[PDB]
Amino acid sequence: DIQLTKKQLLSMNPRKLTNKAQMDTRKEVIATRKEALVNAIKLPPALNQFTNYLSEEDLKEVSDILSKFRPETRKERKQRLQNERKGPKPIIVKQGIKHVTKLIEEKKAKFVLIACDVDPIEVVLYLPTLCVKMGIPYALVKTKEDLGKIIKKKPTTCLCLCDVSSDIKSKFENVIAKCNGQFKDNYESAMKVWGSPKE
Amino acid sequence: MRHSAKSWGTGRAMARVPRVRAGGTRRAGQGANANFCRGGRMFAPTNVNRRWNRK
Amino acid sequence: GYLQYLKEIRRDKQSSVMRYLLRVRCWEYRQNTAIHRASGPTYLDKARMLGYRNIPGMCIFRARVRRGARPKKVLKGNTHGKPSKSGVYQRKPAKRLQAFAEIRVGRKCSNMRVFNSYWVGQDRVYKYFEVIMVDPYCDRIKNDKKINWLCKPVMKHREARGLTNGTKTSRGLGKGIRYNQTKGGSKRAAWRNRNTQSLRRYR
Amino acid sequence: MKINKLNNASKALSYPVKKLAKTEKAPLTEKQQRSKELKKFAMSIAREVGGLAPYELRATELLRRDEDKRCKKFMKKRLGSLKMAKKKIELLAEEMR
RNA sequence: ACCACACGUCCCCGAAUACAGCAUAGUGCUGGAGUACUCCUUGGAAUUAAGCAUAUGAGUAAAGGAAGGAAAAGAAACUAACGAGGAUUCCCGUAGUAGCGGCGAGUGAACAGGGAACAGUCCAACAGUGUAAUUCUCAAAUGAGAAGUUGUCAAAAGGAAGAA
RNA sequence: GGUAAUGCACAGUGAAGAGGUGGCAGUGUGCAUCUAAGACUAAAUACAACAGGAGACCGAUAGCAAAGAAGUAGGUUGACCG
RNA sequence: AGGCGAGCGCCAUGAUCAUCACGACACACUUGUUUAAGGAC
Repeated sequence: DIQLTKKQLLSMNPRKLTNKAQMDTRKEVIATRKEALVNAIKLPPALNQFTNYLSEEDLKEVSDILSKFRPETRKERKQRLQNERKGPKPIIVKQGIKHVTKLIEEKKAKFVLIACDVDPIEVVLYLPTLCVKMGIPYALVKTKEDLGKIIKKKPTTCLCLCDVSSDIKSKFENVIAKCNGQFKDNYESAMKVWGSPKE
Repeated sequence: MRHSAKSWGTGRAMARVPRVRAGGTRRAGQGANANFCRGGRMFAPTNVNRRWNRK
Repeated sequence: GYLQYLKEIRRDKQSSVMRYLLRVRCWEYRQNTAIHRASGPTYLDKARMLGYRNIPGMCIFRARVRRGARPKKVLKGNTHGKPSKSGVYQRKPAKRLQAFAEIRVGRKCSNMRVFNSYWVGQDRVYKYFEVIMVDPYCDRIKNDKKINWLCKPVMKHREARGLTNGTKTSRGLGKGIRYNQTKGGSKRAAWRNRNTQSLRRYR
Repeated sequence: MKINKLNNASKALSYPVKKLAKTEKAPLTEKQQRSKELKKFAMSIAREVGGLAPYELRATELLRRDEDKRCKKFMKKRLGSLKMAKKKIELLAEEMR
């Protein structure tokens, strides 16, 4: 009924909420107390990486390039197959951790985006070190939903692009230079600094 | 060997055979399990392990 | 591929990243009720070795067990017998602690079958496990080709008869001279075969 | 008793067969090579991301002081097997170099 | 008339429920009874040693959990040192032997050799990227929506025999 | 039975990608044989209730407790007894 | 790398890892001081 204040929720002992009626409150006590604990303790260097992400301004710039390579919907797909093959091979942005890791390993991938808010995190933890070893540029985004909006479908962990149309090439190269600044160029320094408790 | 039986022991002016525990029936106090008793068990009951055939 | 990278990290249990994650997760598991449903598997690689897929009619539950040996259930230490059978403490259970988790989840989730289970954490007081469950009365499952076998009537209550990965290990089954105590099917099957008198027709 | 009549020398005799040589399996195909490469690669990334464990640090410290026989005893007690200890010491030595 | 085969009707209490726990897009499922035989736990003493404390009776009795017409087991991280064999179960046998044991009382297996019956296969590691090709719902004769990229999806009808 | 550990557990500790075993503790080195920590499997084997067929079996103090309205008449505060 | 007694043990102080009290913070843990109090005991 009533929304409890932060002070109240931090005061309550979750193990003393026992009735079926109380379960939603038990969930909220746990959620708030977990936040306080994570802010209090130091993060290892590899986990600390996913605290650094693009501004909403840069996200706009990147999305305004990438949106032009949207995947086919089922409606579009049906039409295509009633018609004959025509024209050159399309460029499309690609999705999902299994395919992306393959394209990195084959040295096909040319630029990659990764989401931060992923649980459990061990799914994405290794991607930056692999990108640095293969020499591929990348950037980190705040939420899985930010990625979903680019390709007009359900949220995802990562997106990848393997080709560049000449029309876009000028803008593309500039974007890569911005990203290298915040991310790939800084990597060797980053892997040695522990995340401070937050003020 | 079905019934609940026990000996009454000495001091009752009776033979120390096991007897049937009951009440309300004429069966109370009768003599239970032994081969010399009505409704008791036979001596060395016949048994399936006997050797039926011959070489 | 991706599942290989996860395997190597999951094996390094004293790496800095794994010590961090074990500490935070074991804190959360103890604030929750003793058996509760999970949102998904904690470890994607491990759950997928053991037969999990993200289809309707499969679920993960999580369970905790108290640690250490289990004392003899007698009052004041009085055992009414011979002195060699008078010990109360330092008596260790026959089954793994994992087996207790599986048995308790199966009671709570009575409409479902227990498939497999795995370790997810420990602390001073508890040990924590995830159990994979399936629903045999579900249209999606009844028409699958890989787990449709769980719907056979013999598959009811595998955990109670020592048939699951966690419950099987105390039976002592195996191949070779090191497992002679279970030739026949079980310890009791071996006992019968060794303590019987055979009486042929011509003898 | 129909046991223990021959000497050990005569029990060791054997019939003269004609043997067949074993078919060696040394060729390893292209796809098998890439498979092995990718596994070894993955093992690098884990070590890079998460680092060494406490007893590995203590072990490597002793190797710098040339405390070879102390390190040997220490590792034996941690891993159980004298073989595993000999192997892990050789891997740690190569990492430091 | 009466009988035999099936169906219809079938008061109140009882798991007894207008309930408890739990899953799905949805429909739902469990609970009690029975338990000779099979599987999983827990676990005696009388008795024998001419006394008795280790040992024996015995991993038996008792008490709990669970399933089927059978149940369990099952295709070698297996034996063997022969000129070798080759899943599991059952019968004859090695054998009252090798050994265990106040080395006392007492306990006690395995391979071979001869047969009954015979059968091998799945998941993960590792799914078309010139487009999730996959499952479900409503409509419609070609549209809307749910699950799913933290990974879905790896194919045949069909038959005369045999028995009660 | 498993003997300087046959199998199973609990606490500390905790691998390698190459490892396990060869009925006596340890260290080294060739040789032989296998591949654990995920799953399924017919036939040949065991035995109540209920039904059918047989017998060098018992013949109303026997044979099941019970050849008739027998777990009945009747009995225990009760569990149970008959 | 210093100093003493016919390179020895003894006396000086300078780098390398654990480590026992004492402080001061809050995150585990504790308590109907609970929009709170303690506290690595």
